[PDB]
Amino acid sequence: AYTNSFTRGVYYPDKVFRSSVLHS
Amino acid sequence: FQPTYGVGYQPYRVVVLSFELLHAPATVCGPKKSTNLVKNKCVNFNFNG
Repeated sequence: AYTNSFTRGVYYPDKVFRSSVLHS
Repeated sequence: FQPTYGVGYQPYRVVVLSFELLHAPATVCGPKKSTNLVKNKCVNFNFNG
């Protein structure tokens, strides 16, 4: 069977803190 | 390997020290004396290199 992943599966790309920012 | 062979054929031991030089917290350091911490004053600083 198959299903929609929605918006799952984002993860922190690097071991750095950032805040209040839209990061590429 | 025989010691009679020319140096091109002779054995070399090789090591490769590989560094994970990351942002992540350091389990290895060069030998250096840590100072005490300071706050609210202009300072030169070094944390983990």
